[PDB]
Amino acid sequence: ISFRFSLDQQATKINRLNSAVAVHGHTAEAAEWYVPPEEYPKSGGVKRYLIDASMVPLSIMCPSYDPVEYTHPSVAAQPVWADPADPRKIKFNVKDEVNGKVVDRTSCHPSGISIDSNTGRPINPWGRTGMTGRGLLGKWGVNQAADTVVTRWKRSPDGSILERDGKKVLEFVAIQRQDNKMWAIPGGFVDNGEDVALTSGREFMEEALGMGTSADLMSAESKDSLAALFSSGTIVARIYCEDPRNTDNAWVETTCVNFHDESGRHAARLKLQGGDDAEHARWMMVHGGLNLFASHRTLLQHVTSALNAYF
Amino acid sequence: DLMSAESKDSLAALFSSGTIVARIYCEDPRNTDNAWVETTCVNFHDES
Amino acid sequence: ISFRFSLDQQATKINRLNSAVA
Amino acid sequence: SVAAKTLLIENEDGKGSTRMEVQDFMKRFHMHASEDDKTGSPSTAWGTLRFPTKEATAPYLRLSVNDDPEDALLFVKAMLAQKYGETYDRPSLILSVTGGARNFTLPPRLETAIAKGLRLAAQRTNAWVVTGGTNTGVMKLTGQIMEALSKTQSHFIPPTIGIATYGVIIGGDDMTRGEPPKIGLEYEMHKKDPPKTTPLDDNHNLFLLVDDGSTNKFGKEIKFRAAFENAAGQAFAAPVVTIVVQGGPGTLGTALQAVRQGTPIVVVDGSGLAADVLAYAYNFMHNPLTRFKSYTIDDLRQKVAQTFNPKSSQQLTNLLDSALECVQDPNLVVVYSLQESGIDEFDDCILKAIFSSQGKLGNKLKQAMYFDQLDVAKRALSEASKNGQHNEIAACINDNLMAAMMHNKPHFVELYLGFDAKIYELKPSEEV
Amino acid sequence: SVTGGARNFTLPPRLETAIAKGLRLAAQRTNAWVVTGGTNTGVMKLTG
Ligand SMILES: Nc1ncnc2c1ncn2[C@@H]1O[C@H](COP(=O)(O)O)[C@@H](O)[C@H]1O
Ligand SMILES: O=P(O)(O)OC[C@H]1O[C@@H](O)[C@H](O)[C@@H]1O
Ligand SMILES: [Mg+2]
Ligand SMILES: [Mg+2]
Repeated sequence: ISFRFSLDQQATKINRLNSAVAVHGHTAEAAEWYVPPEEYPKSGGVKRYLIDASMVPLSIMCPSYDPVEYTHPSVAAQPVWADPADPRKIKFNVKDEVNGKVVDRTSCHPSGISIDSNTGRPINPWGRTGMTGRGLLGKWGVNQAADTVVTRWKRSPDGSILERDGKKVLEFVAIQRQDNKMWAIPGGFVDNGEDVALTSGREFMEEALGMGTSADLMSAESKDSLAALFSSGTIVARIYCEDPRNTDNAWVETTCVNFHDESGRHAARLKLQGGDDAEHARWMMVHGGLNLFASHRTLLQHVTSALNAYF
Repeated sequence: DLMSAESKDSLAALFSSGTIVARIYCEDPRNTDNAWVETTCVNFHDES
Repeated sequence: ISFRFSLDQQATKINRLNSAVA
Repeated sequence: SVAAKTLLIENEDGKGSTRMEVQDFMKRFHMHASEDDKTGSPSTAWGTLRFPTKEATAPYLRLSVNDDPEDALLFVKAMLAQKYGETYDRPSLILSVTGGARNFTLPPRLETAIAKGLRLAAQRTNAWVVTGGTNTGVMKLTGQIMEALSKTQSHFIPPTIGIATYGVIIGGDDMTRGEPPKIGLEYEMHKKDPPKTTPLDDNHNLFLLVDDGSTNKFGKEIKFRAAFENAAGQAFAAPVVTIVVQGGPGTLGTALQAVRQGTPIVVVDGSGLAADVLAYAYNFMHNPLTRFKSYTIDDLRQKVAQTFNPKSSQQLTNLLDSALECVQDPNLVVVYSLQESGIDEFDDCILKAIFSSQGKLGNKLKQAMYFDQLDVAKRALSEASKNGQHNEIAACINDNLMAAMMHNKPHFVELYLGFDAKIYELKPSEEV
Repeated sequence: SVTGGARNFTLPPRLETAIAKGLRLAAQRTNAWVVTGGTNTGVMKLTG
């Protein structure tokens, strides 16, 4: 019977009309637009200026817009990964060198980043968030993040790939975040003078594997296996992130790198153990009803779209 | 009788993917020389 | 089972990044 | 008969029992006269209840929410120690039965399978069955299952502990009034108590009435019940297995709580409602068979909507998210279904839940010996042998051979003797 | 010719029974000369 189903789904795998308006009536949900939560995370109760979801884009005027300027004490203490407080000497939309180290500074938005004339701060092209200043983010403008989606096919003991809705089912490594206790894709901000290649791999070993300061040293063949796994990665998306720490002058934009294990040999040798800024790490099933941190569901949608997997 | 809140969502999901397959003249017996019926055909296919 | 495997491998058969340096 | 004056309370060392006066020991349990009261007064409501057409009496203790579950555990141990002597059969399994509060009818084949498996598991492991204790639904059903066990077996009868909120129980005033203990107190389930309407199940062997001073409020005993099962599990070095039959929206949260703390669950498929929701969700996420390939999140959402009927879409989303969160780890959920497993496979599901839990290899081999599953023990030994755990095999082989000799399992005796266990190297459990 | 591990090793009972039964049957039917290392450890001790 399993083959009878398999053969049945093997044959079913301007002229477009949407008639849903006849059932519901007048539509116009406009739920696509992202509005961050009112209480800023880890700020001690500091609240933004609320904005309905139909008032977010920059084309609309909105004269009653009075955002609050807030910068976190950790960012204001000036570490190595934080930009200077006066952004007039910072050049945006091109690769900029600060202390001889390269920073990307280019946004994936087609219009680009517009510079305010009064203060020199960048303006978020993806809409209003009811808050100026940098907040918890260290860099003015685009904070480049790299996410690592290490995937394998969900298999049963017998070795057959699990199949739901006529498509093969994926499985990804998910970490439980230290700050807000929501499951998420491993990843982190791109450091100064380094590229997405080093960052994706380094953050996955530090967070999902605990290879920074929370696990014993790997064997000489396991490192070769992990290197073999990490040698074939495809950039599936470069999107804006529906991150609650985003402001009007500092926003997170992610590059997503998918490491897919077709055979499943390299993925099975991983000893998952939460480290750094992660509590627990596990192999989790990919589906459309997942409740993950920020816009990681969109990232998983892009991974399954590229691999023709179930979502 | 009125449909449930999940059946309306199911019907809306069904009606969201339609393809116009043909726009043809209709061999309708009520047709005349000064008034004729022409049809647009919309197919809603349920794969699952 | 041989066919179950055979059907399983019959369906699996600029955007390139090498992260082995990490 | 003659009221007890002294009890053998087990020491904190776990090696002996001391004799002490009943009024001295029972002082540590408190009760609340009203909701406003917080400190409370010492409990005068403890003793035994006599139920019509039942020969034996069931002990009852009314205890506060702030009371130590170890003290309640000591009370249950003291009752068993009093009735059956110091060397009573310790439980190797704690069976928590949760599910539907309201009354429900199950199919006869399914009911027969659940009854047969639960009776076999309870009689082989001397298990402590913890339910809600009231005479409705899954608690009444579990009582009916253990009623035949109390008739067909002599000497030790496995306890059916009922942990219930005191504020909903008919006859609470009758139990409270008097001088404790109440030896053979008549319980009148048909007596018209005005504010309360939920009676106790007459087939439960022991009752813990958790009191907080409230009246006609449910769900106040859940945390204490979970704490008591965990305390019993640590004390007897025994796995805790939750069993889910039907159930409402709170049963989903209870199962969620159980899987977050590492406690395995056995979900009875085909019993309807939340059990069907949990069984679908697991089968959607994990089961490789063909009939489960058409399972979708949309049909699951439709199933949740038709059974639990939420008021809002967000409530439906939270219930669906919680249901998918419970079956995330495939080891901690075991689904028993009639059309897949079989009529005589419920005890096998209980044994798979036991093996999936956290415990030592020797204890798991002992549990496999109790259920008379030689193939499971062979596979466990082979897997342990392959994974470099040979030291633990040699460390537990003597005790496993001893246990096999005591419980009359000759095939297991042959199996343990074949893996280089010298017959003249046996050691006693105690010190002479 | 029996070759293999010099150091001592424990085999599963079914596998040991199968090797023992087959080797005894082959040796008794063919009047075979069994050549091993001759020491009281491992595969030599097992063959003995
Ligand atoms: N541009 C950046 N914005 C914010 N945090 C950054 C940035 N670059 C590096 N980091 C570090 O990355 C860590 C990860 O964020 P968190 O999960 O909040 O600990 C932060 O605590 C910072 O120490
Ligand atoms: O730097 P941490 O806080 O560890 O993670 C940054 C996350 O913020 C999200 O937008 C990105 O998807 C990225 O995964
Ligand atoms: Mg980081
Ligand atoms: Mg991170």
